[PDB]
Amino acid sequence: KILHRLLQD
Amino acid sequence: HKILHRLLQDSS
Amino acid sequence: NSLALSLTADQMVSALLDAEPPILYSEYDPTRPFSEASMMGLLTNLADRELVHMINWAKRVPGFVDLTLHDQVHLLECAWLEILMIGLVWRSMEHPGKLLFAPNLLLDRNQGKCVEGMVEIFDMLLATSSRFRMMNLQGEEFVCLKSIILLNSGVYTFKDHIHRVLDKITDTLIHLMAKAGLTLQQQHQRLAQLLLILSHIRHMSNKGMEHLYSMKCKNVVPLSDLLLEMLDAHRL
Amino acid sequence: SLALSLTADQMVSALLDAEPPILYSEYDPTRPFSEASMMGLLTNLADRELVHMINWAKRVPGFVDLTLHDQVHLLECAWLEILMIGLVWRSMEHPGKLLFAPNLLLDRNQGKCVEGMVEIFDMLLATSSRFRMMNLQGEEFVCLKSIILLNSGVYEKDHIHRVLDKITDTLIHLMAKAGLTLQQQHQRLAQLLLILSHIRHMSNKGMEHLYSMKCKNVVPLSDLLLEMLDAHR
Ligand SMILES: O=c1oc2cc(O)ccc2c2oc3cc(O)ccc3c12
Ligand SMILES: O=c1oc2cc(O)ccc2c2oc3cc(O)ccc3c12
Repeated sequence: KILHRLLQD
Repeated sequence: HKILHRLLQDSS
Repeated sequence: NSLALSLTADQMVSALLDAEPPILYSEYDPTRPFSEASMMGLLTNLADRELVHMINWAKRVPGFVDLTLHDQVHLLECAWLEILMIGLVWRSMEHPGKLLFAPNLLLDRNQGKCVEGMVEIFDMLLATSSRFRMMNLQGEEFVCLKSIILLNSGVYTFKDHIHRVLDKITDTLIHLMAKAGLTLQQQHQRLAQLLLILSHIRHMSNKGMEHLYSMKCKNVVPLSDLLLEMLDAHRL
Repeated sequence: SLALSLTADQMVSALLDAEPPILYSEYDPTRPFSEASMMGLLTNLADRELVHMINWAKRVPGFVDLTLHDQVHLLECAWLEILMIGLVWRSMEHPGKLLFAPNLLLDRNQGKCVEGMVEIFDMLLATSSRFRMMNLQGEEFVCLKSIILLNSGVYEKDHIHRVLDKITDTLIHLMAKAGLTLQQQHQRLAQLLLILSHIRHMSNKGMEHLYSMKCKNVVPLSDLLLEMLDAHR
């Protein structure tokens, strides 16, 4: 998910 | 008119 | 001026304990398994009967009597399902995997699947119940939290009476925790933990309120006029 | 975890320092308010606020120690709550008005332009009045907002509650420092935390409202917003 990406990056 | 009204006035 | 402000913590506890409603029973029909309609029928029938006892429980909560009829109605309309839920969660505490709706109606999570959208509600309730269990929630604390729900849930949908009485109940909770031997730090930490639970109970109520509305539209369960009016107050 | 070893002063400093900026809206004053345009402004603002929220949450002491799936879960549950308590805080000294953005100040009657919205406005406005009467302090607000983040989806989890206790320790420290007696401290703590119940209620309502507007196709919802909405559906 998009939220996963932002949290990860 | 409301049932809740009756319950509150008549509560025991 | 209200008699509620002059009460001591002990007198506050005693009044609340003495105000507790009875544990009502459900149908003794041992016909298993449940259909969706029969289960919903049991829950709403039980809820209907518990509401009547809730009403005079409320009128025995210190301060509530000093409220106008309209204000009393608003609070009950706003909090009634929360109050049913925290009662359920309390009764279910010593039953780790199950929900004690009534002494003869003890349901597990899997039985929630017999009603659509109910299993998600069962899970939240069970989680709240286990939470209360791990925290070792005491009866005296429970009744404090339940009355708090009554006075707080509708207070912003209307230095005033209700908040002064809420402050009283807070003092009572602290008094209980000190009496139980907790340090000051432990006292306000436990106080915080308990009040945050109320946020979740609020969440569950909103899910349950929506679910009840849908069954009303589904016309599966015949809902009582009292119950319908309580549901109409939340207006979806 | 290095969040458990923070003094209350350090907890406050970290939280204050991590604060996101106050974003502006794409408001065009000349454009007459339609339902679609107003909803567009609100959701577009939310969309840009989410990104700052994500980077804010990572700086909330303890949140970083959580796994990625858990970090996702917490933000999914609490994002509208966090948007709302922010709005309420920004609107404290604007009675009868909600400061969505410095250039987007809306009163009750304008909420009527969007169906079902004014009831949400009323609840927000009342929360703002409550904070105002309580004289909510900045240091308290950031503690509350961080509490929401860690609390809303919590129902490992033991670490989450350790941090939550830490923030309670912080709130109490703030109150003791402002001169409140012990009784006043526990009372104010309760008043503040009971607010979180109503913020939850509002979020539940707004979430349903947002879902209805999507099915109404009135406002184009951002992909991120459309995923944050499927978390509750
Ligand atoms: O969560 C509950 O807790 C209770 C506790 C009681 O003591 C009595 C009834 C209920 C009850 O009836 C429902 C109907 C729905 O459609 C959804 C949820 C519930 C629900
Ligand atoms: O209550 C709110 O508070 C906010 C605070 C912000 O900083 C940004 C956006 C919002 C926002 O967008 C919505 C859309 C709906 O359909 C319903 C309610 C809201 C809502």
